[PDB]
Amino acid sequence: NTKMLVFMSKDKIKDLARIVLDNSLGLTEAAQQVANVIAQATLAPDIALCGRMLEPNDKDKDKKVKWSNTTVEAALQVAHAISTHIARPEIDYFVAADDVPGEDAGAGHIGESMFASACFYKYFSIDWEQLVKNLKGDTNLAAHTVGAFLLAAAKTNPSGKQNSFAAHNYPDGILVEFKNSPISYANAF
Amino acid sequence: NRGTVDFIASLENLKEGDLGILRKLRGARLDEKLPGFDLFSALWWPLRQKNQRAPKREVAWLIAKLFAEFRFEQREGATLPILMGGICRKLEPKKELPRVLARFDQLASLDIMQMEEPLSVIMGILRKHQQVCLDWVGLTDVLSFWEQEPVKREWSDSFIKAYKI
Amino acid sequence: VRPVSVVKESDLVEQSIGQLSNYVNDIRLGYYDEQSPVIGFWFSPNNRYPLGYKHSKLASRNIGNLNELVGAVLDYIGGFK
Amino acid sequence: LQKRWHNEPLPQILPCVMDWIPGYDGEHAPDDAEIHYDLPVSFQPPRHLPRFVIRRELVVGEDVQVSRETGTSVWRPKGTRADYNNSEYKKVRAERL
RNA sequence: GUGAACCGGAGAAGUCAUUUAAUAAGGCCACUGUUAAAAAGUAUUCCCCACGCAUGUGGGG
Repeated sequence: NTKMLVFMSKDKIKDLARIVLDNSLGLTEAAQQVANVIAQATLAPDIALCGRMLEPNDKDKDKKVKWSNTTVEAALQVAHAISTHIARPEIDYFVAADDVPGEDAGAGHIGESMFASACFYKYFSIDWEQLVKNLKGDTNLAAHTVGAFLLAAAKTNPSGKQNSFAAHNYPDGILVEFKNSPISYANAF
Repeated sequence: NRGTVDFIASLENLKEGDLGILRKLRGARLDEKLPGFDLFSALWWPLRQKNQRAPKREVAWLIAKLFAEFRFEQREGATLPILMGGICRKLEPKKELPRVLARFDQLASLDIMQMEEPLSVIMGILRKHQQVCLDWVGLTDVLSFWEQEPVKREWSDSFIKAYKI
Repeated sequence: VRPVSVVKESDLVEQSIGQLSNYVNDIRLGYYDEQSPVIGFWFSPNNRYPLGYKHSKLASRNIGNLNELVGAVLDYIGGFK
Repeated sequence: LQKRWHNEPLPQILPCVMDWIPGYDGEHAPDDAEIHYDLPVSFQPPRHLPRFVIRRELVVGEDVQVSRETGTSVWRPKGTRADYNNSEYKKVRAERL
């Protein structure tokens, strides 16, 4: 496998395959074409808001393989989600029962998991101009991305231990603002 | 000296969090900031159990803190006096050379407990000229037997040999 | 014959006394056989420095006052007081 | 020849200064024989007479074997030891507990 | 009890007076610790000491 992760649009990957599909191209030229198609394939709503930072290896790379611009400026500024009160972490003793009777009692496994409950405050910030510029001037795709992001962030939860806690709650207060300078109301808490 | 080699290799294997933990503890004792004590105990204790020899606790602590502040790739054949002489030779021979040589010669007068800042200025001069290597194993071995006269004699002689050529 | 070189774990006097003890031990293991016993007394103020701790009693006595050593030597040589 | 500390080198040619012996056949000494004035008679009115003395040499190893130094070292303070596996400490700790 | 024995190189002294290391600076850029679980359990409690046909009571760890 690759030593480092590569972020790229899916729709261009077939073109990548074509670079390997041609047996008339030398290895250096094919590598340069692969570098070009990897560096240029950034038109996707995914990267648009999350950006990218790709650093090809220098101790291993062959010479004559130049690289174009790979960094993508982000358009999302998600802050960490923090509770609005003093946290109260709790422990949870658990065992693993054995279905077959034995000479001794209990058996299985013994453990102490952890859990907590809180009321959180969340922050999202989308720079409209940077998002539009990142999508190469498309406005319909930017509006679709904004609407899908609002609907997703309004109605999704992280999938951490949902098979045993199932905290599928919904938010009960949302403030949507359109300003020129980003501001945070986390100082209320 | 295999214990010193294992100590230095374990120091290179460290991640960035405990490296920052050690970086924040420069100039400090061992009795405060418990994560530093726990990390140093985890680093140093397995050496004594398997290997009969082990570097001294003060020397090991000083080496760990200096490595945290002045991260250098460990390479055999890059002892501190040789690099210091190579730096000193490409200097003005009237004013800068006596000052830097005085800062170097201050080192061979103290004990282990007071060598931190006089070594840190030396590593700062090294980092100023963009070094990429340092013999931590040889420096640790020399610092262990710092009270033997031939050790200091060979230290000074190696510095003069590198300076002269 | 080997000059005394100081270490952080000892003094100049301590190392000299220790080297004297080592030489006395080596020569007691050598020439001075059981032909005649050798009687010696060792003195340091208030037992400041021991000459050969234990070491099969290299020194026959350990003294912590000058008057006691003078009296011991006098009592050996004639028993006079 | 008895050696001092292990690093110390040794002289390679050992001069011997010995009295000249006539043997009653070689009645006349060689020209290298030199006169020293240390043949005593008395001590309170000190009186000396000369004597013919010659000087030869010896080679170490061929003529005199280098002896080995006795068991000795420069005195160092005892750095003690360390051992827990030791059963005596393994029982001393039980007595303490 | 030795070209030896008996056998001080000693007395006097302040290295002093003067001084800013000053001027310029971003460590930046990318990231799900995720996956499985009853705190339940009667068939001999680990030990001292008073009586009994009880199919055990009392006190001590």
